[PDB]
Amino acid sequence: GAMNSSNYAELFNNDIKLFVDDTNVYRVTVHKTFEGNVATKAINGCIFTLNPKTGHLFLKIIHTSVWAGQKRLSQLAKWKTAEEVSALVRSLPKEEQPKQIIVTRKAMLDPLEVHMLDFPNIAIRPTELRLPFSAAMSIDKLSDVVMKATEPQMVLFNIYDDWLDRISSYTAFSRLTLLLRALKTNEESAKMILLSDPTITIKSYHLWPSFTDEQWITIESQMRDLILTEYGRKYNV
Amino acid sequence: MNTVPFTSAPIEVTIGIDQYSFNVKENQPFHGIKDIPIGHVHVIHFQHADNSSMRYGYWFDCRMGNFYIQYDPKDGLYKMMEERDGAKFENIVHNFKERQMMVSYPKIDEDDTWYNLTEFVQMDKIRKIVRKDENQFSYVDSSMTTVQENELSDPAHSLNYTVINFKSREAIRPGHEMEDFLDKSYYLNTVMLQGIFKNSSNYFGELQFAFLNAMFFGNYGSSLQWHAMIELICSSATVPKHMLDKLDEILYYQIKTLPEQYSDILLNERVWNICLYSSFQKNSLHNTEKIMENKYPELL
Ligand SMILES: CN(CCO)Cc1cc(N)ccc1Cl
Ligand SMILES: CN(CCO)Cc1cc(N)ccc1Cl
Repeated sequence: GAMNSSNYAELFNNDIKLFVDDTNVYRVTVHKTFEGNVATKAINGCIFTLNPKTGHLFLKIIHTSVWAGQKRLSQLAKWKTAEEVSALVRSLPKEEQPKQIIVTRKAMLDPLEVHMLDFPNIAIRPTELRLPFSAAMSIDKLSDVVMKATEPQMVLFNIYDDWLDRISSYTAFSRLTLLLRALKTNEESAKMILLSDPTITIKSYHLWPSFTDEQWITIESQMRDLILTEYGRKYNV
Repeated sequence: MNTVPFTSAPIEVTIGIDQYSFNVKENQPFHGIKDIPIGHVHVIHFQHADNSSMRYGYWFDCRMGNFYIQYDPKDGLYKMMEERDGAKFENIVHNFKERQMMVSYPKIDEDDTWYNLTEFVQMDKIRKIVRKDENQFSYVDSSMTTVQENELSDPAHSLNYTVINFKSREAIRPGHEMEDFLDKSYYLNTVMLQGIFKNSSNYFGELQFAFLNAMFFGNYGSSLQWHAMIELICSSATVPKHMLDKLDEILYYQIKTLPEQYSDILLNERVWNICLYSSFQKNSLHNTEKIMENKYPELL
């Protein structure tokens, strides 16, 4: 059934699973036309497909050309997501295919189930968690590859960099969700926190800075303060 | 006109014949039902006074044999049987008519209700849904499950309705996943109508039969089947015009006939609201929508 607080640790067991997030697949800017009407312009998107145990991010870039001449794009976007996830699973060797796919929004369940009819043994599951994966486009290097794409394209990032050399996947996922939650609540402040110290750099093959264990504890503390803060600034507490 | 003789009525029972029904007291001198209209299937059904658990009954067509009811005190139910000795059957029927021990099938002349509920229902197709080929009549009861319910346990006592499943490889063509799921015309017209049922009459007959088993026996899997067959049509953008008009008539008489007090259990809010107000055919079921809105506006 649904993934929630009570079965959180299942994410880190040895059964292959993927999170799919479709919130950045169909993206638009809304603008005024010369006649003073409103129109949308699509911009490139991405499917966020994440193995929470290993940190594998299969980032499928959704080029604006896929929307050309299509109607009902928000509904198409869910089916396009499901089509690309199904294609990804089919591309993987049997022993790498997921046993479960957890979708972050319930509207993906039917599109994905229908596209995965060939895989009756892969469980398609919703979740009661409010995961912050929409903020993946606040990671500079992910946003950059998406916006620069001129064609459909799959890119692979370890979203945990080298963290698993030093910490568990449970802890790595908690750090990731904390960073993403912070970037979603206040991107500028979050990014200030991550980058204020010029001596701590981001390796060419990484997404996040090369913090020591001690510096991560400090970073993590600053991100929790931010999230608590914004929560007062928002609710006046 | 035809007759179904009843050996006797040893236990108190409510007897139904089609949409009619009457109360027979324990050992009351009840010997059957006469003046049954030839040309239609019929159903004779029972609810014991002592155990309203298990409504049960028999689908039959009087052209296919001489049938009678006789209580079995070992199995504890009224059983339909065929008498092959036609002389012995006319004789028994004539004696019971002379002694006026039979109730008359009480069809009002103006009234086409039963016809309209059974227009496409054919005993040959019933016998394929209800497998028991040594009898010419078909037993159904409240508890019998469908082949699809058994996939989700005694196969011999099952209702072998046509499996409809919208999230199935049968329903969904590779490469048209979104198209076929949102517009089920392929599944209706090619898979089901051309492929399995062969024509819309056989489709409507199974739909009507599922409704009638739902209503007369509270058979839950029959209700599931009836709603699924409605939904498949309503969820198809391309339906022959004649089928839409006939569907509206079929559903109209079903909704008309349903007991007001059973609407809460036999009517699926989601399917009806979807079919009447969201589906492709939301504007094509004028009679059904009018009677639904005037009779069960709560449901909507
Ligand atoms: C780093 N490698 C890729 C190198 O091309 C492992 C990997 C595989 C998938 N499928 C996704 C992400 C990663 Cl990070
Ligand atoms: C009561 N009748 C007459 C018995 O004398 C039993 C019966 C036997 C056959 N064979 C057919 C119908 C009936 Cl209803």
